[PDB]
Amino acid sequence: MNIQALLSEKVRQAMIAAGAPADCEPQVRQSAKVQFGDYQANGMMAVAKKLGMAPRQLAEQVLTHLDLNGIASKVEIAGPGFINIFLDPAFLAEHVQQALASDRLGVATPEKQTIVVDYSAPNVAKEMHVGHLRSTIIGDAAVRTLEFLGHKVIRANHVGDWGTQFGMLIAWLEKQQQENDLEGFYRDAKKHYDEDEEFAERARNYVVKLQSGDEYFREMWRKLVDITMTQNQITYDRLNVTLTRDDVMGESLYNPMLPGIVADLKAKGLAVESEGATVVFLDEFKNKEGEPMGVIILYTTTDIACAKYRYETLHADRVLYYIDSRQHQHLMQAWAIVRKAGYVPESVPLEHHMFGMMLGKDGKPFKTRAGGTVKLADLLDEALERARRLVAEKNPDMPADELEKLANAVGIGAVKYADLSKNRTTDYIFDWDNMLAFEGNTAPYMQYAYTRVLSVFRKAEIDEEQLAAAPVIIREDREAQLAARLLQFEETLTVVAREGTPHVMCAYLYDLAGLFSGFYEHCPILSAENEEVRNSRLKLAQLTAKTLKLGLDTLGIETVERM
Amino acid sequence: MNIQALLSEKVRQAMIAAGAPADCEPQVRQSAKVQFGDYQANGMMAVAKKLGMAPRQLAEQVLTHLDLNGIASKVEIAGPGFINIFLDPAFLAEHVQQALASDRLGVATPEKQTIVVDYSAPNVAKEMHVGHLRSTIIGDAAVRTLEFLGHKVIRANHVGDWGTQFGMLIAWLEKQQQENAGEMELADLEGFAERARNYVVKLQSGDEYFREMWRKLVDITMTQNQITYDRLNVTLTRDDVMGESLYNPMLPGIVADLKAKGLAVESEGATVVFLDEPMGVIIQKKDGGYLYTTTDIACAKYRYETLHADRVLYYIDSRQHQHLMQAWAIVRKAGYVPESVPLEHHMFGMMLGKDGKPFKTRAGGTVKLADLLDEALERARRLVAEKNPDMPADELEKLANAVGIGAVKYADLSKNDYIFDWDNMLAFEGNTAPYMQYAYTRVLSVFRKAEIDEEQLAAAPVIIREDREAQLAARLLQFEETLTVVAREGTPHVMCAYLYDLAGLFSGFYEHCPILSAENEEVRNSRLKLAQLTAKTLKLGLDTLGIETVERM
RNA sequence: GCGCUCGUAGCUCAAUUGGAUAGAGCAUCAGAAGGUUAGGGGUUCGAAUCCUCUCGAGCGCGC
RNA sequence: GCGCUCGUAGCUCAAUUGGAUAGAGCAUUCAGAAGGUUAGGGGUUCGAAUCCUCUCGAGCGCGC
Repeated sequence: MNIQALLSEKVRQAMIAAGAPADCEPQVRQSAKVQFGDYQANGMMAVAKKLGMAPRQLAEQVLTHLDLNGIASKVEIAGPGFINIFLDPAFLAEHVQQALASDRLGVATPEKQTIVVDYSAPNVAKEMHVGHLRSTIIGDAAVRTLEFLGHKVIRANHVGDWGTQFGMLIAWLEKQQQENDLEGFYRDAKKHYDEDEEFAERARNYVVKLQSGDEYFREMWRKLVDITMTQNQITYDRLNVTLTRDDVMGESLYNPMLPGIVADLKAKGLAVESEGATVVFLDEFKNKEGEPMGVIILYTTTDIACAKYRYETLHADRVLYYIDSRQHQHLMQAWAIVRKAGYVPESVPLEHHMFGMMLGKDGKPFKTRAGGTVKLADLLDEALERARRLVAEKNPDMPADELEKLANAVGIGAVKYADLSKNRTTDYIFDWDNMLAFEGNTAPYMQYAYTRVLSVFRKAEIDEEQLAAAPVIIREDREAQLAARLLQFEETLTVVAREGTPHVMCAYLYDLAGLFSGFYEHCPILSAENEEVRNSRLKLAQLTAKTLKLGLDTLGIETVERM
Repeated sequence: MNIQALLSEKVRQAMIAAGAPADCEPQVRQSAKVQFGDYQANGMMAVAKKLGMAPRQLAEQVLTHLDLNGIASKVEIAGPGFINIFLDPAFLAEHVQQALASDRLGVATPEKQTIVVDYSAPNVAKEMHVGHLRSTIIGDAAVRTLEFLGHKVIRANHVGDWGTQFGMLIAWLEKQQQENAGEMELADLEGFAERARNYVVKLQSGDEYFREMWRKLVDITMTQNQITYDRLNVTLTRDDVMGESLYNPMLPGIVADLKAKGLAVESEGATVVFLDEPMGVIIQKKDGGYLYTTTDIACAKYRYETLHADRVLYYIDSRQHQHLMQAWAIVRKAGYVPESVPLEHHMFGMMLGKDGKPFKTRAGGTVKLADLLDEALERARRLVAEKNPDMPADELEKLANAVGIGAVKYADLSKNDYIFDWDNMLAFEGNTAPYMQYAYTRVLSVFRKAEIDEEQLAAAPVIIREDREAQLAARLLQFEETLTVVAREGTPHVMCAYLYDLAGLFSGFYEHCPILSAENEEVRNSRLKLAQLTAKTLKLGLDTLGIETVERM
């Protein structure tokens, strides 16, 4: 149920009937304060200028043809001409009911698109670092959200499985095999190819045979790759990320394309051998002219083939990119090249969602106390430990068999539900005291809140198959608030899918919880004057439980049934 | 079924028919080779010397009266005079059959008693170092084994909750300026005078509030230790904590009544008892400084006196063997704890890495037990997600937990100084927890695919006609003997070796002696029944060790 | 030197993309307090949001 | 200086506590083979890795 889009039309299909142009835009948002009802129409003022009249007069000129009967119970004008809509109880207590009768809670299925999500993107022959945790989590949240809506999501893991370093890598592997897993690999082999070593010409030659390709050096490649991706699939499985091995499309598939991509870029008149390198000129920035590359004898030419392959072979209607902030240039530049070359059209967006670096409670890069890179596994280990200590001092002397299970949900959930709360792209603070707490917008609070709600719909007799025969009658203004927000689940979902931002979902869920936690300490679902309301508020509570569950599911957050 | 004890009496009260005296020992053990039958009787020789005559005449001089028909089917003599008993393929089948009918697999419940087990024993204000892992695992294994036998086991966690160290401790907890009152994050000891010091003169007496501030950082330590126990799957609780604090107000009268018996004498400046093994035994320094021995002695008394002990097992370090037998000689030459209640001391050395170097980190620090369990879990994850990758996530933490921590336990449970090596423990080859865990898996498989319902499988014969069947069936029944040795000697390593031997016997019995659809129904169910007992035996056996058992791998 | 992303309560984060009196959670003396949205100027009915400067933080291409 | 625990196949560990030809697992995918003066001498007895004694070497406890 997308009430916004509903009122969006009935106001648009109005307005016109009060003198308005075709390209018309009502601005139907959710009211800030509760003074302004459940929804606002802001589109007046802006329109009330292109015709040069008066906003507070164009206002009720629309209400004359605006018939929100059976929908709203109170429509009034306020301020410089806002149209405030106070939803009618009987309208809410009809879609609150419709959501219950559906396994998708009334959420409608959009036009079945085909989207490609680019997330995680770890490196080869290196233990996965914590600087990739953000990309992996948010990307998976996007995928889950899109998948629930019904689209066809192609998970894309752009693994750095190619580069110069493989000469330094494979040679070490070839040598490290003469003694007998990856922990001091990339680190030790680096100590050779600089100071000090003699047969690095062995390594610098070992790479030039990989581009040519013969199974021997091809095995030493895949062998080195498959081990890294096996270590990482473990990390994913621990992290509850939906990624898989057959979701890997790294810097290998987008490599034999490099010739006939700049050649075709030259065979279309767009490249000049400036400075000594193939370059392609664009025009939308500074006081002279900037310039990307392609060759010289790069991290911009690969993405072009990438963004092309998504469209031409994978039939991507849309393609999301969850990548570090320090890559916005290299993408936008290399994407503007695809916009003025016609590889991928216009109906196919190339979205880029960004984020900064991991920092601690001190503005410095997130590192260990030794002063170095933090392994993601080592982070998850402490997450589970700190969670155990958390659950212990509140629920001690309890079956260990169901503590690790609960500590898993709390700890691993907190690690995820911490990027799913921030939307910035200018670095971020990692603080255990913020994420692992029963207070605030934290996963444990949501997880506890969900158990709380669920308990109410448990201690009562009223079985499952006759409860939904007694209807919902909303008579009080806290039930109306709750029921409204409950129905705004589709809106939030559509915003997440559109903007690629899961923080909205979490903000909603946090906001959704607070309503219940206020609807509870005032409106006794427990026991009231009659059965008519007892069952009604149960269903009203029953919905949020299903809603909180489904919401947390789209984020990839475990939900324990009991705390 | 303790077949050993059976033949041990069926021979002693049969060696009597040879003039052999009362104080007699038939000394019958399990055979060394399969060609020496299932059991040997060794007690001939020494008795033949005792009464002058020749052994291999005294040998069959006994067989004349030895009536073992039914119980045996082939008693013969070899060597200098060994009586070699070969069990009868009907005596075994009868007991293999009845072992199934019990939930204890026939293991008789012995003379019910009250045993106290002293294990683990960590310190407060300190994250549990790895040096206490050995004591914890083995001790718990003993507790589980004894408890299965029906005894009343008292878990005793001798926590170092007392000492001079609480000076720098409490006078640093009062330095709680992070936030308000409360503590969760440890690492206090490595963190940090006359500003303190006098704090301990307040507490050591009968303090009012410093003891209230003492009964909390002990609580905060033993709270995280319970987490580690929970992770390790150890039956220890907080209720089982009986630290040095208990054995401290007892120290006056103990050193006092040790004077009102004429055993201790003031020497050098101290208070010293003399023993027969000489330097004296200091039980109070010149400064009134009590020792470990002074706490070790009050401890042994409290066990018998208030706890009604019949036996007290001490699973602690080997570095304290001197400081323990001495105090245990003082309890026995002063009439505190009697003679019928043993004070056993099971021991183990320091913990080393695969190079004889004391078990340190990669930087040379003392490994924290929590960090060890984390690595065990991780290396288990890699181990499992390789045999069968692309497999879920739940059945990957469920396994890696069992495989990981089980390997950690089933590695101290097979030794008695030692070397920790991930290569030796986390492998499906050899006497390791994974192999045992996978061995249990494969056994249950042959019991799974079958069509015969368990409830009707009961009323079915167990005919035994082949030597491999007899080999297995005999070994199965020897479950009680193994338990009896573990409970007695306090060594869980025997239970492992048996379990490892048993698992290997089934494997040989498997790909050799068909169960999966054979010549006739009379055989199929019989071997399925043989396969059912070993499954239960391996399960029940691994349970006494404290080893998790998954159902599929 | 050019160029990217930014600057919001003491801290960690919001603000439905230009809407009404900038909101939550810790912290500080259930409600309370906490703000010239780094700062000036400008664009219009209306700005934390957009345009131009200054200062400042983080990171990419530069001789 | 006295005293404690020990020394087994190239590594990690067994040997029913005084019993028969000292046994497995790694190492040199399943089968097989090979691997030893039980640190070493002496002694106790029908019989010793086990017990007694000295020597050598490892670890750790109170010395002085």
